[PDB]
Amino acid sequence: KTFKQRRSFEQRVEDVRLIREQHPTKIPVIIERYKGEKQLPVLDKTKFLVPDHVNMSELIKIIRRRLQLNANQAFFLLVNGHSMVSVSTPISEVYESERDEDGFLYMVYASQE
Amino acid sequence: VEEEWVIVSDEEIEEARQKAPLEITE
Repeated sequence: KTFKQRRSFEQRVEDVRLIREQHPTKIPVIIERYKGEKQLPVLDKTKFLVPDHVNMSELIKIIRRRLQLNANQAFFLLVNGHSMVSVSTPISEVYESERDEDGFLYMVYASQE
Repeated sequence: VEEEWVIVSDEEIEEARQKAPLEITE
């Protein structure tokens, strides 16, 4: 069961609101493993508060380092589980166009496109 | 009560900004 599956919409709307009261600048990002992934390590945490000046490239490096991937290992971060957005895009721009109706930004990571 | 939310730190952002490959917007 994913975060969307185990937390009601109404509760998630409230979560976003609680987060923004404490962190008016940060982008709330849900980062989950693709359900068919068997190769990448499992990230220990799923909920990330990301400064609004970070770009996708920087976020990708941050997650790869947290997974302690070697430079040779493959890693993709799919926004909304499908959209491949340019790695140069600032996260605030990703948030503005790809955020969910509940106000969270959803990503899935895997070894494939 | 335990923290739910990882605050991505300035240290890890700066480590990622100091690694190639560097992406340039505009």
